[PDB]
Amino acid sequence: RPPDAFVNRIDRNIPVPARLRHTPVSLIEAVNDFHYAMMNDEERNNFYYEVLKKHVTPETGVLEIGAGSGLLSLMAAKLGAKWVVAVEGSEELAKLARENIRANNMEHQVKVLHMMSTELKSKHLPEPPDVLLSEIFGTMMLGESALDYVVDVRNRLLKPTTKIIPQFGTQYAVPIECDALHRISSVSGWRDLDLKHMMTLQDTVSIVFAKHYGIRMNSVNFRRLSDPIELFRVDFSSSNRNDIPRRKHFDVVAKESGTAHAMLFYWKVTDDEFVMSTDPEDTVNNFPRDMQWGQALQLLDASNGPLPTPVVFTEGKNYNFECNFSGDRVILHMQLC
Amino acid sequence: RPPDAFVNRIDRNIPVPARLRHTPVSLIEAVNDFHYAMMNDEERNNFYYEVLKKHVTPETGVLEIGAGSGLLSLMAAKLGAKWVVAVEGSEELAKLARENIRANNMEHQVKVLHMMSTELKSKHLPEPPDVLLSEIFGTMMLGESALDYVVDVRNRLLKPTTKIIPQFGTQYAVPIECDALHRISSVSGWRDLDLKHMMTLQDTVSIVFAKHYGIRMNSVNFRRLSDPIELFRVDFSSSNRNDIPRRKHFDVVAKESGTAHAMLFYWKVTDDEFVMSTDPEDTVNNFPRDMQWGQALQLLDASNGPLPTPVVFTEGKNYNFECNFSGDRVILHMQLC
Repeated sequence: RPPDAFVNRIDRNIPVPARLRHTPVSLIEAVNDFHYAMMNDEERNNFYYEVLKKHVTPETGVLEIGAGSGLLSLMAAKLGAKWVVAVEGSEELAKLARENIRANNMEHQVKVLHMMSTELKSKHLPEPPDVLLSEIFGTMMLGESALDYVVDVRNRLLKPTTKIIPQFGTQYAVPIECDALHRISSVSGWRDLDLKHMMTLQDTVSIVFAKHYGIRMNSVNFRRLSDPIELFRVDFSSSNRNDIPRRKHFDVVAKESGTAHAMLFYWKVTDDEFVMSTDPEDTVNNFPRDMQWGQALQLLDASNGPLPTPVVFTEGKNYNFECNFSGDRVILHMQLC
Repeated sequence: RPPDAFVNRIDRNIPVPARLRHTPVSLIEAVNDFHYAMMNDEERNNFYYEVLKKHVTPETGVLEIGAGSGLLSLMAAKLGAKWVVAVEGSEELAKLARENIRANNMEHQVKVLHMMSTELKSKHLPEPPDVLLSEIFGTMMLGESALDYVVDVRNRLLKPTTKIIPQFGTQYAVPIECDALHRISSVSGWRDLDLKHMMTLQDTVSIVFAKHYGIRMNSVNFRRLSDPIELFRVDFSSSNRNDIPRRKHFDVVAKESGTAHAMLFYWKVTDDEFVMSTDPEDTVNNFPRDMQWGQALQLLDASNGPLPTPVVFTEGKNYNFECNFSGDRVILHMQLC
């Protein structure tokens, strides 16, 4: 029995069925928090199937990294791949993947290795793969270090003809006015009681996922105040970290007048004609995508005074932003200059 | 400089303004995650003001427990209280409360003590208070142990005439059909790929806050399948734990046919004519309340087989549920019998 069995931290007066009792809590949390939603993102599933269908033949060797519960590897097998190797760092997720493979009678076709992709070596595979497959995107595109993990494998285990799926990713930002967001991230007072001192603590640094506010952008009123800002784009078959500057500057032309409460972040991943987007405009009828990825937000302070200063846009004016990145390019920040 | 200064865990290439730099991260997180939203719940603020206004005179001594950033104590002072003592377990929140008090020139009226209410003694107050004031409710009404903390103070520090605000609280449950929730908490398959094994892990035990799914009940389609179930009610001036049974049974009559995907939990707190409710029907135009409290959900398994079984309601039929509580009555679970 695992040290972290689900039943352990449940009150003894509360019933727990057998199927849950001796399963590690981390697995139950991961599957319930993320995996059902991912598996119900029908557009994500169709995207990967269609891109794979262009490349998988009975002579195709397929490697998936960050395989999780293994759905995309099942797809490669479904399309008739010569062999599939799925790599998953979580021991329990790896076992779960093996169960799904067993359930679909694909044990002869799909093998799961419990290890990080960084530990993977040529000897662990029958031959260099014809296809490298992954879905390791975050709410921020590079949020789960997708570029770093793909680059590491790309440097070591592939061959010149290997197709990397998906090929392209672009990270966007757009300044938005959003009164609902403003009302859970600021305060001025209550009647004659002054609460402005609370604003000293306003976090205009962190990137926060909409989920963490409890908010779904598609279910609140917000206004984009400019055309999208392309923060950076990568080609996963060729880009490296140094293709993204540690600091960039953007000239943002206001198309609307309003208060830029926040920068809204979303992304778009493509391969040939197929597209997987977290732009709210593309997710209005994709509730599972909005729950699993959603969008990210950073509150904006116009200056660096003792209190934050609202970023106010007037239609037709130019606004300069400085975007700073962490060394792994996973974390960024937008500041009005 | 604090060991947990905000600036510490920020990337060195990312700017942090002075107002944030040396503030403990826990304070910034607490204020940003919860306090702005609370302070923008205008109905919560009006509820407390109006109830206080019925009781506070220039001869009224007021004790607030779980005072946080101190808004309700400011209200008591505003209404002209003889004295106000605010008790707050967080050292940084206590300091923040003192700042707000300073900002409104009420230092002569409101004192903040940094300690847990359980450590509070008669000597810490000028005299037993005329009013005990608190807002320590969770998404689950008793989620932050409100009854336990009020009872402890009620047993020790008050006088016979002390008015306890707020007086009444009722916790509700209602079985709901909700397709959006279902699509992020279950799966069956993708085309000819079977994913039913994933259902072995479905968490039909935990109470989960809607925020944690990323979901706002007022922004998805759901159907209540029966009249509300009153799980328990308390009078904070007289109830104790043993007024809530460790196990209760409920006969729930289906008013609609559908799948009871989950039990939805909400509550209502009252004092005389005034009401503070987390029923989504009462929060449609209260976005800050839905973000700070929202509602809670527990997925329902109809049986205890190797896979979960949907709870299916047919209009006009009786459904028996067994509700089990933890010893502190904070955690509960509903099971179809």
